[PDB]
Amino acid sequence: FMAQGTLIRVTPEQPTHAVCVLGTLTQLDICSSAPETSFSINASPGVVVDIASTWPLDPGVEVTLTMKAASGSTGDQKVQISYYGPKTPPVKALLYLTAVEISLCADITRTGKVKPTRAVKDQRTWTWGPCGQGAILLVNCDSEDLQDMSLMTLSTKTPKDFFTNHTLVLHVARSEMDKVRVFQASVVLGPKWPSHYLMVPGGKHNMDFYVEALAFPDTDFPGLITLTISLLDTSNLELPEAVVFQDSVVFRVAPWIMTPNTQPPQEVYACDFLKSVTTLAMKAKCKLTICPQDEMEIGYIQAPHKTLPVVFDSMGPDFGYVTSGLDSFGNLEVSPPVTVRGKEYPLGRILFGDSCYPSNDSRQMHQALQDFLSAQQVQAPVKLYSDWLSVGHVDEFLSFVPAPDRKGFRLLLASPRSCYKLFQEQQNEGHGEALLFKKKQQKIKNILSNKTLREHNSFVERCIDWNRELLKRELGLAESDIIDIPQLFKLKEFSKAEAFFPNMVNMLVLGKHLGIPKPFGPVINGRCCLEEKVCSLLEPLGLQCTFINDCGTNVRRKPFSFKWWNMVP
Ligand SMILES: N[C@H](C(=O)N1CCCC1)C1CCN(c2nccc3c(-c4ncc(Cl)cc4Cl)cccc23)CC1
Ligand SMILES: [Ca+2]
Repeated sequence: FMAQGTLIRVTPEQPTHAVCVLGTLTQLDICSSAPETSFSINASPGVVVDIASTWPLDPGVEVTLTMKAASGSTGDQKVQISYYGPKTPPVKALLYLTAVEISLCADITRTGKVKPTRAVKDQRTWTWGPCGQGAILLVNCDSEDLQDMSLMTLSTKTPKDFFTNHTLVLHVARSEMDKVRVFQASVVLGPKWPSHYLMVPGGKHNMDFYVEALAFPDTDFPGLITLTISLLDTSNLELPEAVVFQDSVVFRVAPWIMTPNTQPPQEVYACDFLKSVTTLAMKAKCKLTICPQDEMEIGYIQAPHKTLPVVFDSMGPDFGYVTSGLDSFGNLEVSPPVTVRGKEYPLGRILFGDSCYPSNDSRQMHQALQDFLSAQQVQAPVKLYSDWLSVGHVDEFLSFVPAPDRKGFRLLLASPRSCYKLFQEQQNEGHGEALLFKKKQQKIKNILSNKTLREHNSFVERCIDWNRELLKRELGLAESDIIDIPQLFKLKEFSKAEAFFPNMVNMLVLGKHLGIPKPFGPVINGRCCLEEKVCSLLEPLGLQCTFINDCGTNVRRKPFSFKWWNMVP
């Protein structure tokens, strides 16, 4: 609550006239310029004097002043210092104080409700987590347009004639200058004005500022912006302006957060089988639009006062937009809230594809995408191995669905051996002539006999196995949280993998209703074994399995109730 101020050096010769800012301790320099033994001090009834009624001239006397109420006029409040001694008659040092109030209120407590600066301890350092301090900013991503902006106010109670000899200046550091825009009740601090002179009148006067952030956190911007108020002494026309008081709030720009398959959906977008999508969406109770691809992704940015969705593209609604094969949002899945060896990741962890080691022929996601994901912190990315895939996307062999038990979810992984065992269970029963089914059909007896297909699917198993162990470690996962979806592959151009039949992990999870790509499996006794196997896997967790066909569609899911600012990266 109690902030630190300047030192006021009084002298027995002339009197001293200082200003003191309500909420700041002020130190008094009695020992300098004093003559010669002991000293008393008596002040005006609105000046609190802590010493640490008679005291000596030892230089170890911390004389500290604080003001009790803002002033009516200049030198409203007086302070007098005695410098008596044993044989010396008391010598007076005068000090005339002028109380003022200068407070920056802004939402530093992250409760939605703007609070004054003297309400935190360290107003100048932004800290994560609950019990933390630091106001939030939303990026622009594009009256009532104040809604997507932060509130910052200045409340000042000063004498009538105060700003004749003082002035207030609002200012932002030049390095943060191009990343913020501050409006007055009109742009004051901007991307080319690092400081602006407030015209404030005497007396009591609250004036309001609106702050938007102009860019997201990144390797050239850790995400902090501090706006600072400075009180300037422009009295003595000869000498320059002397600062007498500075105070500031620190904003952190809200990062972009991504949503996992396990968040409740809100809207489905799409621009034939669109009937079967509308049907799934009807059953899941969720909105759906049509405009007459997965090169975008719909996240959200969140501050106490306003949450809104934002779309990133590598026009549509979603009130906000921002703009090799591995560089696609198909190569970005987001885990559910998890805790690994005690560390909580309550907004998930972002999984993206990559090679295992860099070579000539190895691909990687562009370094500036990886660095931007990482720069948001809140969802500590996790590099995976997917370069073995023709396309390269993580979405090609993993997905998450909601479960009512264990950790509340399951990780689906594609599994060639899961499919082989099913086909072998089928052939062992005399169904090797069951034809599977991008056209040439094959009976399962041929497919299991294909020794080459066996090697591809063994190697592919080793790839997905490698990633399995990665997910286990980086997501603190127990096998009991993993469900292997039978799925075949084939190695095509440049010995990269391709989904043998429709990639069933690449599914639409709309709450508990799954739209799964129809594999066109071998029909055994009027029931496709592959569908039957996947229902058998997912229905115990109470998912509703529906098999479709095959631009695509996207999904906007409800943001986490957990507020990113309470995590501690
Ligand atoms: N200064 C700008 C800013 O903050 N603005 C612009 C005006 C509004 C606010 C930054 C925006 C973010 N921007 C990006 N940096 C990395 C990646 C990006 C991706 C992406 N593309 C593909 C994948 Cl798979 C993953 C990702 Cl995140 C999409 C879209 C933008 C991106 C860096 C410049
Ligand atoms: Ca994805």
